[PDB]
This record gives sequence, C-alpha cells and structure tokens, in this order.
Amino acid sequence: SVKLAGNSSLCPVSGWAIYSKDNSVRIGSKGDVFVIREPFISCSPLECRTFFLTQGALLNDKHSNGTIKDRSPYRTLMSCPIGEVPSPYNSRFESVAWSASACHDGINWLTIGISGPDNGAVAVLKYNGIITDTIKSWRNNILRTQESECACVNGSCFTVMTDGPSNGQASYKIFRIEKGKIVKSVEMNAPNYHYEECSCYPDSSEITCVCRDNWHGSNRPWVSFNQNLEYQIGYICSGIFGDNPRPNDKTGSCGPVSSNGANGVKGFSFKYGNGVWIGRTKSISSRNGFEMIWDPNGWTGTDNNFSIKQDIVGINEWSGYSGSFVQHPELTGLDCIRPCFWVELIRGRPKENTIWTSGSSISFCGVNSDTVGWSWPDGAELPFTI
Amino acid sequence: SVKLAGNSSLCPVSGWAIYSKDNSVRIGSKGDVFVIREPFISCSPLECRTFFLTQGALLNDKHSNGTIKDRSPYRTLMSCPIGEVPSPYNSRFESVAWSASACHDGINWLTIGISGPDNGAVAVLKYNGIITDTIKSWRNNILRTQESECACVNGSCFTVMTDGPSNGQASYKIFRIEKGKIVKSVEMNAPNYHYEECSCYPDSSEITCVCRDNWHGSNRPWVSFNQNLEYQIGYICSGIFGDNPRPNDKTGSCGPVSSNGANGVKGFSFKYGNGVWIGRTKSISSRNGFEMIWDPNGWTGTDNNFSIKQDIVGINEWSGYSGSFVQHPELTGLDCIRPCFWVELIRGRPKENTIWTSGSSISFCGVNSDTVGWSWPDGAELPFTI
Amino acid sequence: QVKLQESGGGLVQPKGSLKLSCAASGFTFNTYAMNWVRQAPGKGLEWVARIRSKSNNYATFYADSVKDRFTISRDDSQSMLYLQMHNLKTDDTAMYYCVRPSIYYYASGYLDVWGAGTTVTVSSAKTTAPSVYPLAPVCGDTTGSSVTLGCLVKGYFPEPVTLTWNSGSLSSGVHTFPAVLQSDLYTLSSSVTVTSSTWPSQSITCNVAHPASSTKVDKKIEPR
Amino acid sequence: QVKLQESGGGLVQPKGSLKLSCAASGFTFNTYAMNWVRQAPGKGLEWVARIRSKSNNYATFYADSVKDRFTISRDDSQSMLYLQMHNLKTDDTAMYYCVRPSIYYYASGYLDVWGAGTTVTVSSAKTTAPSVYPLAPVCGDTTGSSVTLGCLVKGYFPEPVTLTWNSGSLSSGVHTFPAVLQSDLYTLSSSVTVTSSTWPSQSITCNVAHPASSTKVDKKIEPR
Amino acid sequence: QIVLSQSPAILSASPGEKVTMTCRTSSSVSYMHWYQQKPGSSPKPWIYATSNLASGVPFRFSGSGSGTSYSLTISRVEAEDAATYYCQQWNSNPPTFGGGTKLEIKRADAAPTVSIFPPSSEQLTSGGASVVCFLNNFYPKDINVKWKIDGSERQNGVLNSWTDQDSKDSTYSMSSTLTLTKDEYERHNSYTCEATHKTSTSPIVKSFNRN
Amino acid sequence: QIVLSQSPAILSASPGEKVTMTCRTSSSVSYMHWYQQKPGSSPKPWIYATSNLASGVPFRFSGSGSGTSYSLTISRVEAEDAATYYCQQWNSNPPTFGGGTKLEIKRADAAPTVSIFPPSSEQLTSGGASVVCFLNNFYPKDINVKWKIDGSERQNGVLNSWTDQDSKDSTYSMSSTLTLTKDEYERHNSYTCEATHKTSTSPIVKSFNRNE
Ligand SMILES: *[C@@H]1O[C@H](CO)[C@@H](O[C@@H]2O[C@H](CO)[C@@H](O)[C@H](O)[C@H]2NC(C)=O)[C@H](O)[C@H]1NC(C)=O
Ligand SMILES: *[C@@H]1O[C@H](CO)[C@@H](O[C@@H]2O[C@H](CO)[C@@H](O)[C@H](O)[C@H]2NC(C)=O)[C@H](O)[C@H]1NC(C)=O
Ligand SMILES: *[C@@H]1O[C@H](CO)[C@@H](O)[C@H](O)[C@H]1NC(C)=O
Ligand SMILES: *[C@@H]1O[C@H](CO)[C@@H](O)[C@H](O)[C@H]1NC(C)=O
Ligand SMILES: *[C@@H]1O[C@H](CO)[C@@H](O)[C@H](O)[C@H]1NC(C)=O
Ligand SMILES: *[C@@H]1O[C@H](CO)[C@@H](O)[C@H](O)[C@H]1NC(C)=O
Ligand SMILES: [Ca+2]
Ligand SMILES: [Ca+2]
Ligand SMILES: [Ca+2]
Ligand SMILES: [Ca+2]
Repeated sequence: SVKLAGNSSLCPVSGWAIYSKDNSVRIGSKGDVFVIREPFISCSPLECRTFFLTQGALLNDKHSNGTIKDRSPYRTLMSCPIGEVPSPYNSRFESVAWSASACHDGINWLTIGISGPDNGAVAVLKYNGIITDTIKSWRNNILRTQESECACVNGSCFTVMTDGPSNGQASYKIFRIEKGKIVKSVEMNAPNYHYEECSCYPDSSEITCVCRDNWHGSNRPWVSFNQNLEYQIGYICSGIFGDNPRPNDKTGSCGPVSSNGANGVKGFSFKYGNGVWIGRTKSISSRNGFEMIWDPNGWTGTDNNFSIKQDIVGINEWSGYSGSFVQHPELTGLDCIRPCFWVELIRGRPKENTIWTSGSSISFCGVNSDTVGWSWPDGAELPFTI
Repeated sequence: SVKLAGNSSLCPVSGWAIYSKDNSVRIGSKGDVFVIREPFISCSPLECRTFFLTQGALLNDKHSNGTIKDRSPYRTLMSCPIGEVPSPYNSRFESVAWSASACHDGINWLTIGISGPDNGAVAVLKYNGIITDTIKSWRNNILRTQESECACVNGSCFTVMTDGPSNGQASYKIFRIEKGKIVKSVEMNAPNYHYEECSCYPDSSEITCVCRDNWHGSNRPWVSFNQNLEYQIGYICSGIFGDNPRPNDKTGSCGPVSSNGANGVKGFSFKYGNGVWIGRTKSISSRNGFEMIWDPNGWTGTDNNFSIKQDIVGINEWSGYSGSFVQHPELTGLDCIRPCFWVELIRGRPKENTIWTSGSSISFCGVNSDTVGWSWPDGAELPFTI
Repeated sequence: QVKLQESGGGLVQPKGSLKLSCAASGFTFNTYAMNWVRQAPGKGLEWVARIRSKSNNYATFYADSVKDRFTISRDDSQSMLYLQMHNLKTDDTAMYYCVRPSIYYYASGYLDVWGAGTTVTVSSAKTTAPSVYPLAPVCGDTTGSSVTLGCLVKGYFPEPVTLTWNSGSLSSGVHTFPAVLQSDLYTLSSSVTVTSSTWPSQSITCNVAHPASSTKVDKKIEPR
Repeated sequence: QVKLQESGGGLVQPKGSLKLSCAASGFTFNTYAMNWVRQAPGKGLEWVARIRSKSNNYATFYADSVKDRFTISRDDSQSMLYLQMHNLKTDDTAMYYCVRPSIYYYASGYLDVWGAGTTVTVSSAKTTAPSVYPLAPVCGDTTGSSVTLGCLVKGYFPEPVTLTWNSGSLSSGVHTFPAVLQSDLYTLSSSVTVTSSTWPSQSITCNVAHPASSTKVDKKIEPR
Repeated sequence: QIVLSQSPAILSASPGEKVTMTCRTSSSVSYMHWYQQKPGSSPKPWIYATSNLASGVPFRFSGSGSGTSYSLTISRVEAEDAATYYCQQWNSNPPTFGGGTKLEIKRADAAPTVSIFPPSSEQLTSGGASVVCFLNNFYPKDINVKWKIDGSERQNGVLNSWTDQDSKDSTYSMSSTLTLTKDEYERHNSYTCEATHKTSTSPIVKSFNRN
Repeated sequence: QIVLSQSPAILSASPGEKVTMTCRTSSSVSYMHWYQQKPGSSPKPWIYATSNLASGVPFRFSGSGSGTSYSLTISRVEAEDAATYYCQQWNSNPPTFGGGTKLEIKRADAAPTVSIFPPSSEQLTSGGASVVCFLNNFYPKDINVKWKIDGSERQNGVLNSWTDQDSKDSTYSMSSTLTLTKDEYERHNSYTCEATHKTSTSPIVKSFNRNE
C-alpha cells in the first residue's frame, strides 16, 4: 500500500545477531528439497523471504548430477519464507533465470531473471509477477546481475548489471527501475575496474554497491549513486582485504590490489562514515569460514588496524557467496535502515565427493546491543546415498 | 470484485518473453508429482494458475501405467500456482473431468469438466466451485471442449464444444455462459470444417478461436463471434501451415488444406489485422520443437513469406499441445489485452520406453521489446525407476 | 537481421513528384513508429517525417521544411513505409534514409536501425552519357620503377558512376576522385599506380558504368 | 452569425498545385474540428478531409480519392483552415466547401455550417474571352402583344459569366440558360420577353461580365 | 465504405401531396442526417440524428427510421420544397453521403413559346453564323428540336441547353443554337426550327428566309 | 527549434591521443544520442541516452553530460575512428541533430607525387583537349596547383577534386584538369603543372611539349 521512503540512514550497529538458518542439506538427505545456489534474502513491508536458483532437481535424485552447465534452460528463480527449506511444496515460482535479483518497493515485488544464450541473454522484469520490461545483452557476453537484492528508494528500485569478459575489462550498467519499467540506464565509465555480483543497499536516499572484482582485485570495488544515477567509484581501502582468494592482510589500496586479484566470491560490506563493516571468508585461498570485521577508518584508509572481529562460521567449515539485505522502517518500526546479511554454505562439488552442489543458508541482522561470536555451519554429513 | 471489461484490443507484440517453467518431470523423478496432461494456463485479476488433467497417480508409481483409456473415471481437473509442480500437496481440486476448460470473469472462476461415458458425457459447470449448470452430449459421441482457457468479456464467458466423429463431419457449438449458467447456445453451420480443442481469446469485445482440424486440414480453422454469438468462420490462409502433421510450407488456402490434414495437435494463433502470430511445432511429421512466426499478411493471404521466426524449443526436443492465454488490463495495468502462450512438453509414451505419459510446461508472454530465440526443453532423463 | 531496403529515388524536375518506398524485414514492422531522415550532399542530417503505429492511430508528424508537400504512410500487411513527395525543390535533393526508432523508453529518439538509403536528385538539367578517355603517361618519360596511369570521365549527368580497374581485381594504389559539377555536367577521374614491369606487360583497363544512361564502357590503357 | 468564407480560386492545369483557404468568424474556431467537402459539377457530395482541434493534436483524416495528394491544416490564431492540393486531376474539379461539424454528442457528424463554395476547375484549356451578340426578332412579324429578345455568349473559358438585363432592373420573364462546353469553349444564351409597347420604345440591353478575362460588355438590342 | 442508397432518384409531386423519400444503408447506423440543396447554393443542414429539425425547417417535414432504413417525409408538399435531399451518416470513418433524391413539382401541361433569331450583324462580320431558337415555358420536360435548312434536317453544329424547373411557374425552357460558317449560311434561303411536344401532334414551327 | 552546436568542427589527432568532442544545447535535455558516419555509408548508431554504447563500439569510447552540455571521448584514438560524429536529441518535437564533428588523423608530412597526362586521341578527334595532373599521397592537405601554357599562368577551364583522407596511409590526393578546345591546344608547345606545398620551397613541376 505505501512505497518505501528509503530516506533514513543505516542503523548504528555494534554486532550481528542470528536471524535464520534453514538446514536445507541436512533435511534434504530425506526430504524433497531443491538443489539450490545463490540463496539471497529480501524483505517486504510484511515478510522476509529467501530467493534462490534451482537447477530444477532434488537432493538425492539423479538430476542433481552437476554435469549441467551453470546457465541451463532448466534454471529458475524461486522463493520461500525465510528459514524454511526450499522445497517444491512450500516455494513460489518467480522467473526462469540463471542470474537474478529481487527487491520490494513498498507496494510490490520486482524480480529480474536472466535467461537465453550466452551471446544473447535477456533479463526479464516482473512487477507483481507480471512481465513489465526486458533488456538484452549489449556486449553479447553473459549478461549477468546481482545474485542478491536490489535496493529501492522513493518508489524507484536500483540495480547493477555487467556484460563482457570475466577476466578483463567489461561493461557495467546501473539502472533506475520504476514499477518494473526501466526509466534510466547509465553505462559507468570505469577503466581498470571490474564489477560483478554487486551487493547494493539504500542509505539516506542513495544507493551504495559493494561488488566482486574477478579480473584483478582482492579488495572489493564499490559504486554509489543517487536517484538520478550520478555516480562515484572506488575500492575499499582497508588492508583487511575483503575478497576470496586474497593475500594476507597488509597495507591496502584505493584501487584494485592485483595481488591474488583473479577470481573471487560474491560478498558485501556496509559503509559508516570512514568506517566499514566487512564480511569475509576466514580462509585466504578457499571459501571456508566467515567473520565480520569493524574497521573504523577502513572505507577511506589503507591500514590493517580494526577494532573488533566477530566469528560467524569456523575456519574449518564450508561457506560461499554472501550478500547484503536490509529492513526498512516501514517493516521494523525504527527510524533507520537496518542492515542484515546472509551467507551461503556450499556443500558438494568441487570440494567434496558428490555428483551435486547445493547451498544451505544462515542470516544475521545488525543490532546495537549484546552479541557473541560462534560457528553456525551447514552440518550435513556427506556424501549422500546418490 | 469487478468483471473484466474485455473491450480493449490485443497489445502490439514484437516477440515472446519467457514467463514460467515448472520442470515437473525432472522433479517428479523423486518428488510427489502428478502424472498430468493438457497443462493450460489462465489468469485472475490477482494471479495466474496452471490447470491440468491428472490420471490420479504419481510419477514413478505403478498407477502411472498408461494402459488406462484416456477418458477414465479417475481423471480430474486441478490447478496449482503458475510454474510450481502439480503436486497433491500444492494443488486445488476443480472437477472430475477428462476434457476441460476454465476462465475467470473478473469476479470468480468458471470451470467446465466433462465426464461420463463416451455415448453420454456430461459437462458440469462450476462458478466459484459450485455447480451452476450442466450439459449432456447431444451427438452421443465424446463431448469435448477446449483444453485451454475460455474467454470472458463484459461479465460473460465464452467457450466452444464439439460432439461427433473426430475423422468426419461433426457438430460444433458456441456458448455464452453468465455466472456459470448457460444463457445462449449456437450450433455453428460449418459444412466441411472440423473444430476441436479451440484456443479462444478476447479482442475488442469479440472472441476469436483458433482450433484443430482433425479430419482433413493442416492449416488451422478459426471461428470468431461477438457477445450475441453472431459468428464467422474460415481457415488461416498463410502458407506457413500451423498444424502437426503437415506438409512443407507452400501456397496456402482459406479453406482446409487436405494435404496431411488428418490428426493434429491443439494449437493457437493470434490475429493482428491481416497479420498472424503463429505457434507451431518445428517438425512437420511429429510433435518436436516449437517456434513462433510473424506473417504480416498471413491471416488473409496464402503465401510463405514471413518477416520473423523466434525459436522456443529445439527441433530435436519433445513438445506437444499448445494454447493461448491472455492477461487483461484489470490484472496488468495496461490499456490492452496482453497475449501469452503455453507449451506442453510431453514425455514418455508413445515416443519413448516408459509405462506412462506426462507433460512439463513452459510459457511466454508477448512484449513490444527485446527478446531472444532459445530452446527451453523438458530436460528429464528417461526412463525412470518404474 | 533487421533490414531496411528503400527504393524509388531518382532524378526529377523541380515542381515534380516522387514516391519513395521502404521494405522492412527482421522485425514486427507493425509494432514500431517509423521515420525518414535525409542528407543533402556534403551537408549533414535532417529529420523529415514520422508516422506512428496502429495502436497510436497512425499519427503523422513533419519537419517545417517539408510540411504541406510530403506525405508519410504505411502498409503493415506488406511491411512498407512510404514517402510521397510533391512540389519538389532543388533543396530537397538528398540521400533519403528509412529509419526505425528505438523501442527503449529510456532512450526516446535513438534511431537504432538505418537503411543504406535511396538517392534523390532535383534538377532541370537532363540525363547525359559520359565519355571515357584512357590516360597513359607521356612517351619518353620512362624512368622510375613505378608508373601512374589514369581514366577520365566527362560530361555526364546525374550521379553516380562506377569506376573500377580490371573489373575490381586492381584496388591497390588507386585514388578515385570526387565528381565535380560544371555547367550541369559532371566530371571525375582516377589514377592507378603500379610497378613498371607489370605495365605495359599486363593489360590495365578501366571499367566505368553510368546506370542513369545505361552505359558500360571498358577502356584499355595503351602506350604511344 | 457564424460564417465561413473560403477562397483560393479557380483554374489550374492537371498535375498542378492549389492552396484553398477558409476564414471563419462568429465562433471559437479553435474548439472545433473542421472539414472540407466537395461537389463536382452536376454530381453530389464527397467528404475529402478532416482536421481536429488542438486538444486532439490536430489529427488529420483523408478520403482515399485524395490521400497522398491533399494536406489539411489550420492556423487558429488567424481563424483559417487550409487545403493544399497537389497533383491535381480533372476529377478534382469541383465546388469546395468549408464545413464545421456539430459539437452535439447526440448527432456526431452533422455538418452544421457550410460556406459558399470556392470553385476549382482543373483543365489544360486556356482562358478565353467571350463574344456577345445581340439578338432581335426577325425582320418582319412585328405582331403579337409581347416580344422575345435575346443575348448570346460564345467561345469563353472558364466558367462563370454574369448575364443581366438593363443592369438587373429587368428580371421578369427572363430565362438564362446553362453554359455548355464544346471543344473547350463555353456557350450560353438568355431570352427576355416583354410587352411590345415597351420595346423598341424603351432601351433593352444585355450586360455580360467574364471575371476570368476581365471583360465587361454591354449590348443594345436594335431592330433590323 | 458504408454505402447509402436513396429512393427514388427523382420524385414528382403535386402541391399538397404527401411524399416520402427513403435512404437505405449497406450496414447499420445509429441515426441519419439530411441536407437540402437548391441549384447554385450550398447544402442547408436540414435534419440531424434522424428526427431533429434544423431551425427554419417547417413542421411539414419529419424524419424517421433506425438500423439500416431511414426516411424523410413531407406531409403536404409545397413548391419551395423542390430541391435535392441528401442523406449522410458518420457512424464510422469515413463519412458518406447518399446519391440524392431530386424533388420536382407536377403541374398542368404547357406548350412551348418558340422564338427564332438570325445571326447578328456583329457576328457575321467576324465570319460566324449562329441561329438561335428558344422554346420557353413548357411542361412536361420532354421536348425535341429539329433544325432545317432549305427543308433538309441538319444535325451538326447544334448545341442545346435546358433550364431547371422554374420556381414561379414550374415550367421548363430550352435553347438551341445552330452554328455555321458565314459562307455556308449564305448559300441558303430558309432556316427553320421544329419543336415536337406531347401537347400538340403537329410540330410547333418557326422560320425565316435570309431577306 | 532546439539547437545543437558541436565543437570543434574539425579535430586532428595522432593515433594514441585522447580526444574529446562536445555538443551544447540551446536548452536543456535529459540525454543525448550520437551517430558515426564514414563517407559513402549510413550513419551508425553509436551511443544512446548519453552513455550507453551500441553493440560493436569499443570501450575506447565513452559519453557524458547532462542539462545543456554533453560530450563523446576516445581514450586512445585509432585510425579507423576517423569519421564524422553527429549528436541528436529528441526531448521535444521536432528531433534535431548537431552540425557534426569531423575526426582526422595526423601524420608525418609527405610531398606529392605529381603525374601529368595529355589529351587522349579519342577526345581530340571529337574536338576537345583536356590535360590532367594528379598530385597524390601528400600531407598536410593544403596544396596549390598552377597551370602554365607556354609559360603563361592559365586560370580558366580548370576543375579540381580532392580525396578524403586515405584509410591505409592517411594521405590526401588531388586531381586537376585543364580543359581547352582542340584548336587552342594546337596553337601551343608546352603544358606545365606547378604544385606548391609546405614540404618544399620550390614548386614541384611536371611538363610536356606536344611534339614527341
Ligand atoms: C521522489 O519520487 C518522485 C516521483 O518519482 C520524484 O518526482 C519527480 O521529480 C522530478 C525532478 O525532481 C520531476 O521532474 C518529475 O516530473 C517528478 N515526478 C512526479 C510524479 O512528481 C521526486 O523528485 C523524488 N524525490 C526525491 C527526493 O528524489
Ligand atoms: C454488457 O453486459 C450487459 C449485461 O450482460 C448487457 O446488458 C444487456 O443488454 C441487452 C441488449 O443490449 C439487454 O436486452 C439486456 O436486458 C441487458 N442486461 C442488463 C443486466 O442490463 C450489455 O448490453 C453488454 N454490453 C455490450 C457492449 O455488449
Ligand atoms: C525521512 O522522511 C520522513 C517523512 O517525511 C521524515 O520525518 C524523516 O525524519 C526523514 N529522515 C531523514 C533521515 O531524512
Ligand atoms: C553424470 O553425467 C555424466 C555426463 O553425461 C555421465 O557420464 C555420468 O554417467 C553421470 N553420472 C551419474 C552418477 O549419474
Ligand atoms: C474500453 O472501455 C474503457 C472504459 O470506458 C474506455 O475508456 C476505453 O477507451 C475502451 N477501449 C477500447 C479499445 O475501446
Ligand atoms: C502395466 O500394465 C501391463 C499390462 O497389463 C503389465 O504387464 C505391467 O506389469 C504393468 N506394469 C506395472 C509396473 O504395473
Ligand atoms: Ca578478486
Ligand atoms: Ca584500518
Ligand atoms: Ca489436421
Ligand atoms: Ca504470408
């Protein structure tokens, strides 16, 4: 009934409290649960939901054979209530997609689902599940988008999409989407930057995006912009390097750190003045563990000093993609935009001996109150009978 | 709360964007999914739903044995949300039926479910799931109807039914149904035409139906009529022949093309002035592939020239029945009636070695914007355990 | 592939009439507004007219410079766009383009597809055939290893002419010079430079065609 | 009083151009769609074109018989309607009317005000001046109560001519006959009948004017 | 594309008679409009939306119909009503008119009053020779003129013009002009006009000889 | 009625240089489109809505601006980029285009290679006499031709044509045609072309006499 203002700033936040955990893979050992990946979260003014990409197959069935290329015509984007297992029985269909995004503007859901061939992919935009627009690949090379929630403000929602090589210069677009119709589109001019899998959030009527540099950066690139898509760019300066893989922490850069800069994971961070809350794997070479770090001058300064770290998943346990999501005043009652986050806990291939690959998920929400480090890992015993 | 006006014309449409895909059969390998056929779609002012005919049995269970005659007393008509698997756990019961139709008038659902013996079948009409009328076979020979959505306008819904031989002259009726009660019934006078499995849509307060000639036509017959059931008839003139089986494309006819005219598939097309959007299999002998073709003068002219073709399922993959459905302004927000379509992707018998036969489904919606050819096939590996 | 093949161009007298057409393919013509944009020789681009889709009632719009003389129209069932021109003036001489506009809401006015175009010449001068004169170097000038030959095309009207060498097999070290008008006749020339062992050894020949007069002349370059 | 005075005149050659205008007064021209309807000599009525109000974006509509040749337009600030005609044909010869339609919802299409026309003649024949010959009774009879005189107008083009008697003071017992075309020249005649005491007593004279040739002839009817 | 057919094409009526003229349509319309045209002036708006009379139209007129059949009726026809009545529709583009029904007044028969006129002196001096005959004020309209030169019928060089029915007295008039060369005129004595009209079994004759 | 002014009109750049071309508007627009035209072909759609590159356009290009000021920039210009770039707006009716900016390649100076050609036999027999001179492959483009007949400058009966910058080697060429009557040609011995170009302080000269 009323569009999200998006005009307040981010809630001050001293630590992260556990919000959900689905235990998908443990349950899927017997249940009817989808093989999934990209398990992001997004919230309405009424409820939070987890969105995900199915291969269209169930844990412990032959069609979970992971020989299928990532971008098949079987892949679809679906959603279920937060913390419930993604099951064919409790899940809502959203889009035919192998890359996706989603956000609610206060009135309805927008979904963005990319399918078609590598040289000609089309994003299909729905608003209240009705197709409202489309956009074709413009560099003819794997049009792809966030794998987490878009950000809405003042009745407009905002996203980022990339088309081009994943290991060289590509083309990056920001879009202003209004009631599911693209109303503005800007091609960013960012030579020597790589933007992929952006985690965008709203904060005082502007959007900020922290993304993945898959070409040559182990710190994360950011782009931020207002409702008119007047933008700025950079990289997170902190020497607490955010990507995976990455070197050991040392002096950082405000441009891409080439050292172990190739490849990466989807990740996120939250800006607070000159400071930054950083989410990252614990391992430096592999997608293991997860910790949150507060670096008070980390957005704009290049040292290693941080004030506090909070454990989330032990170094010894499997993790994967991570992403931002927020809760507005319109949902929470607060005078500020509450930052949360979710973590994909990948099981199966390539790291373990199974024919398949599936995520479980956890999430936390920031609070200005007491919290504790722990490890909340997937917990499935592998392999499965298939 | 308010009846659909149905008075606007069809949205101009440059191509077809993917809307849903259920992956029923891949999932049914392990899940609890019905064996289904005739998987059509129809939309409310609030939501789109897929309706289907179950045999009352699950993929990978002995009762999926396809020895049962098509028109058994076990067959029922049910619905589930669009793009979800038809499962006993997520599906709504509608009617006991081996031939069916359904549409929403803006206030409630009408369903039409035909059961009983071959020589005495009865259609039962429900409105909001309450029986509101019935109609008995009048030629005593397999009373049957659309296998896709009826069309509603100005508070009245409209369908077509056929009784008689499937390989000679039969009898064709159009009906005007109001709140689930038949208020008018016309027997068409169409000697040498055969109408079966009609795909009807609304367009400027009139209904247009593109159907299957199972007797002696490889082009599709059409009938169109206004709210009083004052009608006209013909066949699609385009030499891009629409049925399956059919000859290679050559000069067409505005009466039935007898060449490979016997048998067929449920299909559809959309009229735009003298032009036509044609849906059809890619193969000429068998139910394989699917493509959409725009022929600018194809409704009323008999040549082969078309301006554009768009791939939907590769020639090498299995397809089957197809059907129209639309989305009104009352659902979409638009000033025009949006045309969409769905495609049944048949797996199992008679073309493969299984005891059963089940459909998966895909759908697309027309947009006046960017789109791309691809193949979105079923993708189940056959055979199954059973 | 989306394509726009226009036709109808030609030479016509001041005050005259012409009907330009454009055949579209590769898309659904009926869903699109369409445009004509033109370009005077050497001079840049000028929108002339716009017609809309059926679903906007085929509404028509015109540049002032063309208002009351040109009419735009379409036949969707044949994928054709038309421009009827009346009361032509010498100013209307130009290359005329068939032009689809972008369906993108966020780029209103972007013209995303152009045709090759069709040429319109408005003149009271009349269709004349050329003369093609071979040009060989002056006898006795034999020295340098390379050598330049030539072909001269005089007193034709209107444009264009096709000029090739040995039917196009020769395109290295060629310069074909712009035509120039003088008293309503055009003139043009073309040099070809080669190694002096290849000529007079091998046959070097210029090939000129003038569509508007249905002439096709070959001309060999002999010494003397 | 609402009035529509059209203008833009008469004679022009096949393939020619003409711009008809209409000045409106007595109402708010800007609020009204406007129409041109025409009428061939001795034939009936044919709608040709319609332009709408500003508030409907000046949308234009045309009869097929005129499509691609005629353009309709308005200038609200001057209360003018226009019809530009190009590529005229002999069929387009006709009386052209400026025509307001009824604003009544319950009578869509009723044409509630017509102007006098403006005459359009499309012909390759040339403007020729008449000859006016007085006609008196035969030299002899001098009999009955009354007597019939005559005036004959020969070899003019185009229409019309004005013919009066004693400048219009005489209009009783007059018959003025339709003009008839023969080898692209018109002919016409007119008898006047009076009492034989009034003539030759009083002067009876015929007065013929031919606007298109700027001729004005008086002719007296003398006995023989 | 919607066609209108008016019946009859011509209609003759005595003053005081009731008269009806019809207008059919190829397909259905909501209503019909009508206009009145006399020769030499613009149509006048006569009736709108089938039955509504335009200011100035007298009550004798009335208009009816629906669907594909409409009509205009005059309860007691008067002489000023003589004109052509056109119907017109605008249910769909384009607007169309019918073919018209021409209304004429009936009256008592009247023989013509025939006058004959030699070439003027002014025309002779320029080399022309035209002979004129007026057959004025007759009814009905059917009339035939024969020219004779020294007694031989002569057909070439004749131009005829007929008037509209007159408004005062309802009669018709005609004009016939035998036009020759001065040379050929001078080779002959007698010029004659021969009016044939149902009002007489003998032709009405007028003649002169070139003295 | 909305006017677009592009600057500069001509722009010369070495390969590898960065270049910017500008497009100003008489009043404000939301965004700007641009097209690329090489001689003898249709414009190509180059960029839309200020910054979006058309398929096939390489990353060297980028587009910017807002309100009444927009531009197109090439980070490292290459020789194939030489063309004319037009801007275009459609914020209000009618749509309008700028005047174009023509992009040229800079390069090392090159003197012309001058050739001279007498009237053909075929032309002579029909009463005409044309003498041709080609000044080929030079840089920069400023060049001047003087004709001489028995040593007297001759100005009437001359037609000149210059080529576009060549694509392989970036040079220019020119053609000059002194045309006379057969009668007047035969009254004289020597015909001469005189090329003047910054690369030399003396003119480059080519001559022939009729007897040979
Ligand atoms: C919030 O959203 C509204 C609607 O999207 C914005 O209103 C537009 O403002 C621009 C310029 O500021 C105008 O040119 C548009 O025409 C306005 N649209 C409407 C519907 O009013 C508003 O500016 C936005 N507010 C903020 C603070 O960005
Ligand atoms: C839309 O529907 C209404 C109700 O079904 C129609 O109203 C009927 O109109 C017919 C003749 O046109 C009458 O004889 C009925 O008695 C009417 N019923 C009611 C309840 O009013 C209406 O005509 C339809 N409109 C259109 C455009 O078809
Ligand atoms: C956001 O908008 C509301 C409602 O107008 C206002 O009262 C509130 O203080 C705003 N917050 C900020 C940070 O601007
Ligand atoms: C998985 O897929 C591959 C590739 O087609 C096939 O060779 C293999 O046998 C499959 N393995 C299983 C366990 O299904
Ligand atoms: C349909 O009816 C609505 C509501 O009265 C009307 O405004 C609209 O223009 C109609 N549309 C068409 C296409 O006739
Ligand atoms: C299916 O039915 C056939 C025919 O009666 C039978 O032979 C076969 O065993 C059945 N299969 C199963 C699994 O029930
Ligand atoms: Ca990296
Ligand atoms: Ca720090
Ligand atoms: Ca068939
Ligand atoms: Ca065709």
